[PDB]
Amino acid sequence: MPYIVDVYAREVLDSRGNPTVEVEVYTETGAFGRALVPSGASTGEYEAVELRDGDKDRYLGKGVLTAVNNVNEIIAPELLGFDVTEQNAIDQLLIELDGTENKGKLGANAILGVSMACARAAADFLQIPLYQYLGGFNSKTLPVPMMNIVNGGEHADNNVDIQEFMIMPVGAPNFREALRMGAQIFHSLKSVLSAKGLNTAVGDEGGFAPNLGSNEEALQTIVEAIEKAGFKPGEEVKLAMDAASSEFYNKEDGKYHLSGEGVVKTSAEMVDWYEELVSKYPIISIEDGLDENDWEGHKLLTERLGKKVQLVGDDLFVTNTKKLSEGIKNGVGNSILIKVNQIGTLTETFDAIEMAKRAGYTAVISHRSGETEDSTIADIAVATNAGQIKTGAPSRTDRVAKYNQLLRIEDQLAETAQYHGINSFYNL
Amino acid sequence: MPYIVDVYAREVLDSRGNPTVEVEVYTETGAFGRALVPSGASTGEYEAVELRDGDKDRYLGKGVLTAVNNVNEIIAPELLGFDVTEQNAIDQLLIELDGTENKGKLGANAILGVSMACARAAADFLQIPLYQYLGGFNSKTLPVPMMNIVNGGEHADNNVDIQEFMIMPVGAPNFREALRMGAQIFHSLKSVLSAKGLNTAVGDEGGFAPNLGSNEEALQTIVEAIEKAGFKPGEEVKLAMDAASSEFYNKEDGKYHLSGEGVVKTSAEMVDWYEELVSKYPIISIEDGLDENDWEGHKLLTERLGKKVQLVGDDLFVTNTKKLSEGIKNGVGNSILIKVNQIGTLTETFDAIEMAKRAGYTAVISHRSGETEDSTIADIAVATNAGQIKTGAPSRTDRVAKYNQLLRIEDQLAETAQYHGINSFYNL
Amino acid sequence: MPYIVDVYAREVLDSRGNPTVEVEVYTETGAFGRALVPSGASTGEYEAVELRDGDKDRYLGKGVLTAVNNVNEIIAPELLGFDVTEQNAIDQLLIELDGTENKGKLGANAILGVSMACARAAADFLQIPLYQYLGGFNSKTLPVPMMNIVNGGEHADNNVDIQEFMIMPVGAPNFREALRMGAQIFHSLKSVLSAKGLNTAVGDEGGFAPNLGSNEEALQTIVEAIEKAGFKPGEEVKLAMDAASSEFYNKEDGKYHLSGEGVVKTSAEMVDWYEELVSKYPIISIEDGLDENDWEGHKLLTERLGKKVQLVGDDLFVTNTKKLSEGIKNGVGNSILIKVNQIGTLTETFDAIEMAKRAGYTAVISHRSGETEDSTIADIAVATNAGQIKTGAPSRTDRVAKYNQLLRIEDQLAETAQYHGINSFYNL
Amino acid sequence: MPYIVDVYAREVLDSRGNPTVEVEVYTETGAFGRALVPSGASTGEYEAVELRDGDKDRYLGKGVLTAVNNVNEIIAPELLGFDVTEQNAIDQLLIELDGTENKGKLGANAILGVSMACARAAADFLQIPLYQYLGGFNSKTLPVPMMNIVNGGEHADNNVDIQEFMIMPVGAPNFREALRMGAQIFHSLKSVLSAKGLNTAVGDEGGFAPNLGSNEEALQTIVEAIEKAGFKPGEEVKLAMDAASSEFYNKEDGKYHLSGEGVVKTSAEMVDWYEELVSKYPIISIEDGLDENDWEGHKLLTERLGKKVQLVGDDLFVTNTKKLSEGIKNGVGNSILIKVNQIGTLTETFDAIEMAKRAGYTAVISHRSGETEDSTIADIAVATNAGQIKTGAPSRTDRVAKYNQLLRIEDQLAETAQYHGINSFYNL
Repeated sequence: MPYIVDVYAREVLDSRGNPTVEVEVYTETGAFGRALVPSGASTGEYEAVELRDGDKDRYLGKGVLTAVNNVNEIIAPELLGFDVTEQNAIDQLLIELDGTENKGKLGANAILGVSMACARAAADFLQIPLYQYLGGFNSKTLPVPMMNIVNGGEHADNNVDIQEFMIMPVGAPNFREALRMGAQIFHSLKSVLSAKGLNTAVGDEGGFAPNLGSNEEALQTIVEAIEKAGFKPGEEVKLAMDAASSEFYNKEDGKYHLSGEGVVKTSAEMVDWYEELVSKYPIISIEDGLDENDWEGHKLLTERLGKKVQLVGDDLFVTNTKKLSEGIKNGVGNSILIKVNQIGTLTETFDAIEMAKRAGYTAVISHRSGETEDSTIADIAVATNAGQIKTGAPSRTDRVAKYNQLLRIEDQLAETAQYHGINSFYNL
Repeated sequence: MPYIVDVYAREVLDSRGNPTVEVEVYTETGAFGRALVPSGASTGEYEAVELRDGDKDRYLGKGVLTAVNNVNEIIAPELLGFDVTEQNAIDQLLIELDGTENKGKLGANAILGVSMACARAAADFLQIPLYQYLGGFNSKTLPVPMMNIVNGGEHADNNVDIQEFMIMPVGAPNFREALRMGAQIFHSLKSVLSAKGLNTAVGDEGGFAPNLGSNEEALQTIVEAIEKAGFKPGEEVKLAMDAASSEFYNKEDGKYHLSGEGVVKTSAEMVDWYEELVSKYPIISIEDGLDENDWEGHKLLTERLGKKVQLVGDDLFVTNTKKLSEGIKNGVGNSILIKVNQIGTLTETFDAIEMAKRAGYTAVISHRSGETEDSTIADIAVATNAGQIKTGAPSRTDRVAKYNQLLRIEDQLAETAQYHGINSFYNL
Repeated sequence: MPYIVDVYAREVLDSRGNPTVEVEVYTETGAFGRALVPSGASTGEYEAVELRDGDKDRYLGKGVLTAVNNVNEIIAPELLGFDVTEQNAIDQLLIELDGTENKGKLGANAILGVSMACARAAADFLQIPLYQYLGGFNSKTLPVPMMNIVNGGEHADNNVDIQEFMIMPVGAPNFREALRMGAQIFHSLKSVLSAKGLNTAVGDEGGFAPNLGSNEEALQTIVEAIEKAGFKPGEEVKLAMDAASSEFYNKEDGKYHLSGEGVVKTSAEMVDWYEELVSKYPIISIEDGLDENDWEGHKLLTERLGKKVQLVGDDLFVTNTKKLSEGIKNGVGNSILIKVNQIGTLTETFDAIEMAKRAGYTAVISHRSGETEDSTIADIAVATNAGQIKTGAPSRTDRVAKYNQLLRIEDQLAETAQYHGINSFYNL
Repeated sequence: MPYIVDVYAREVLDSRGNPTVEVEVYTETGAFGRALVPSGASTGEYEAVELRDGDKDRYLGKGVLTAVNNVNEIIAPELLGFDVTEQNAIDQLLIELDGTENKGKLGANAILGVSMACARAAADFLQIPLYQYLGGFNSKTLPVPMMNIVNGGEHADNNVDIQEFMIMPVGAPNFREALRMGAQIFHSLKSVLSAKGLNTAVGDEGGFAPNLGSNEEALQTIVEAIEKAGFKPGEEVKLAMDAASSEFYNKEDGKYHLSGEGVVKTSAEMVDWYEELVSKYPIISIEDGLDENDWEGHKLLTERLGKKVQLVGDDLFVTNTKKLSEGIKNGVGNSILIKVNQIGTLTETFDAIEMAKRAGYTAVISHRSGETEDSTIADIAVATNAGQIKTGAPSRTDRVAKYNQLLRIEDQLAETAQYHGINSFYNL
């Protein structure tokens, strides 16, 4: 009944028209889970690697037939007859089967697919909500969403260096209202851009990449969008940024080259820069403010800004517990971006989140550029009472599907639902 | 056990960040269906009316709280105890409850949500695939995808008059390859646009709206994109257009005013235009080539081109059987765009498709601008062996969720799955 | 089936021959949970109040007939029909029914009994282990046991001021060996005491209260016992103390009066004392080292020792989140003793543990003086991966019933079971 | 469904911090029984022997790994597929498997573990109370408890020769009230001892071992405790003693050396002594009043005291039917102490009890020094309508767990429950 009778993969498509892995797990009694894997990286020295076929004459090298094959022909035979609820034991088996640090034999994408599909089949088998299967009875807290809204750096063709600007509706009483606020501000910003005669088409995360003149103009416009939606910047809505500073960091001279602003800064000057930005604009969180190897720099930024501003490691930590414990230990950051497919199992994902919490770090549950109709991360956010989530603009179903799943979960929790707004930032 | 114990609506969000209706249905035994409604029009003198709240201070007047209440407080009580497999009866009861021609009392969004939730719950109760529940044992033919790739007219800010340009992979052996072909052509097109220094952010349907100089610069660029993707334009890939000619049609003088083409043409000239467009480019299909009321021109259009070119009525028929029949009787068009939420029930949807078939017309199952993670239309297309579907670029999950469902359907069908390619056009 | 058909209380007896509450819960389908409540305090201005009958002629005023009636005649009728897996909702309903801050109307004993019986019935309904029902899939870490071994202060009639001395087997590879180490050290200690011609009858918690001459004669004797048991003091076994310093704290003069030590010290000197005690003996943890209101001294204590020594608040926080948070904000302590019956519901218990974790504080799951055959706290400790537990000497089934449950839990966990030893102290 | 699919043992801990056997039995349909074995003897010429590992470097030689191994690797394979309800057939198989008189190959502790776990699984499988599975429909009589209260001889360090003094609340209307009486007298005695400045810590059975001056002082103090609890010595509460006279018997000179009283007595003088004690104090029962081999002596004691006082053989009979039939036949004693683990199967235990009854002897169901959270003996007492039970002071859960189980059983029997007080002594 809980025993697995079938594990099955197929190739499907992600939100950007690229192949990805989908996995189905069935028990003897017909309990069913289906999971789809978001896009990752096939290389990267500290993260689980996704396996791609590399056949240039098929999906531009991005096929995942090998990965699908791995699930059907290597992983499946080992799982037949396993108790679908032994999540930890399943994850250890997957890790062992592969036998490498970065899951590069079977593929991070094969492994996560199975890891998630079993969890979903288990929750279906026990007939309980996924967030509750994952988290136990006390999973009840809806996250504050970091909603992508304006794009820069490598994600645009404009004069903005910051890669992303986001809004966080911290002043909402519940998640349902949080979402309406995000959505209204999004439609407000669209009208503001359209008035300036700027492009309002969208990128991967459902946000805009208009041709703004500078970082601060981007910030000013967003604040304007908020006011015109009828909300208060600061009190009701904070900003969040992903600087992706590795992208303008020069490894050669150890400095930051802001083409947008037309200046070159040291790590120390970057910290002065952020401090100024934060005093002018209601920014509550800054992601990858300094290069991924600028350990000395991150230490200074955290010392300077760590108690009034969330400091999120993305490329810094790469969802890697060795990196995380190094930051914790060296007073680096106070928050980690959690990408399930960058670590490769639900078990390892939950251990990572636990380590973050215990150090007083927030764990922000994250989308990837290539997403799918899967909403598992919404359930993960609630299972761990994480408090924050980053899954994009309130546009494109690859993003909005998560938001919808959070509405479902909040509705289902009814009067037990919580939403902590500004107080979700326990790191502050 | 097949009897309905609960019908439940909630407000969720579509792929454009606008609210829409989600409906859930349960039987006594726990059979379950969930449906989401795509974005229809609140007016339009001939199409079923979507009910919007119109509250200026909530979602910019686009809330669906009234429709959601209608489901929960009016429809639900009338459905408890109903055998969930009585789709026809259920649809009749919904229509009768509303009491109006255009479904404006309860809302077409409320009604369709219930109509689809019931069918999805029924397939679940019987434990058969939805396409099979909908169409019986012989549901087996995958649709040729009409994939949006470039936008103009009201859908863009360029010098292009045609509203949308689509590719149709008529030369693929199965849907899976059809889909790969579309994806590879889409990435090729993007590479090309990027080369010309044009914008590659996407619109509502997942396609590009670059600043192209002309209707034919658009067509030429798509041909080039196809060619560079490694496929034969004409033989393996055809083009389809949605002229949306209503937009540039001048009421006062009954002539057509193309800002982009920089001329003005009579109806007879439009046909001359299409004719020449068809002679220069591998265009297999044209949608709304003339005004949604210029019936006489449509009749000339069909006379001139109906034998070798598919002529689709979207705004012309409005998924309305009474309008379709007048089309059929007057020799107008050879194809109809089928929008479930434009009519309001699965029953009426299926009756329009049947009508179309008996007249030698193709029925193209269509998305809306605002979509969801819902993938019912993919099942509807296979259920009816329609042979064609229009659900977007292969980018954005609101579109790709439908393609993925078709992959699952094809995969389940196995050796019995069909794909007719160019032979899908039995109207030609 | 998950719906509750019966909630039933009876009066039973605790390990000290005092009445307490037993609650049973059944679902329609026969899912069953039974819980027994440990001994709390009838007053205490900040802790949930246990309801005692106070009848002079029945059990010396310690009957719980009123609480039992409250369960059977007030709570039960409100719970029939409730989905037994709605722990949060159930806990909320209990709290609301009582209507008071300190649970003094229905009784914390009545409320907790129902709260735990429901969770135990729920795990039974779903047929999953209780720790898993409580904590979700990732519940897997066995606690390092803090085992009572020698008593003083109000808990003895000797010249010892410290209320209790405990051993912690930090050097064991798993819980089973941890437990063996504690047992062997306990028999060794007994052999030693017996050699000195001292008494070896046990107290409420299963430990010895021999007539020792001094705080340090106690510590030295434990070290000797460890040494003679074949283990390394410091490396493999640490010591923990419950100072219960409130007891010898002189209100009138705000100084501390140690009858046994034969001196009187200021707060600054207490810290000096602990500091020196820590320098001479392998003490890893101190509980209630200063008065339950001498917040300022606690703050000095934490300043002086918090970095390398665990500082537990028992009477200081009273398992009260509002008190814990003031501790956290004021840099007071790095650990909290968690007593389920001091707060009154599993929901509130779990929220206090979560709060503690996010601040880098350890949460020690604790017994009461009066225990039962009930072993829920062992499941709670694993459910939360707390890393530590305080449930007594390895003698007396009221204590050993919890150790045995941990052995069963470890055994069930198999290869996925963890034990972190000295690394359990993430607060250090 | 009733067939055994799994028999499983593990090492757990008893109430004194010593290893013991725990056994779990599962049927094909999930019926479940868990039994824990109380401490026994690994040697003794007429009793089943418990198997201990004797590894001096592990639990001081008291491990039971061999015994656990015997269950898992030798006993389990033979029981798979057995009808769990064939108690007699299971017990015969266990006895045969071992093949020795005293169960010393497999261990008395392995065998009893299985024997009891099957019975519990069988009662669970049939969904009936254990006492009812064991005893049939007419099991309804709650026993009078012999509650340990004051300790002497080898169980103390005082001037008392008698090993134990107990109270029996014969005047209570039911068991629930019996227990409250015991408990109040226990708390009363504690205050009395505390007033004399005597130690009130507890030993193995939960009773006190204060430094009293003589046997008769012990008796006088207990009578005082009773009066001060507000009950009548004699009418409402009788005393019971376990002399354990083998402990002061000198095999060499055939006499009894009462160091406490500072006198030496012949068997005949011991009988005069008891007679005097009984005429001064409301003693109703005397256990092992003479040495285990003093057959001639026991005959005289029984002749003298057998019709007004219960005379219990413990070491005399050692739960051995050959010893019992020898006593019955030679007019020795009128009562036998029944220890399940000293005989080794439920079948043999019930046959022993039957033989006692048929001879007009009472069978007193007994605890051991090392106990556990197991309460099977409470159910045995009720299954056989034994009328008396000896499981310790109303303190320590190792004892109180039995008392609690008796409350549960009495509550469940409701109006069919009986309690015979003084009339339980059918031997008198």
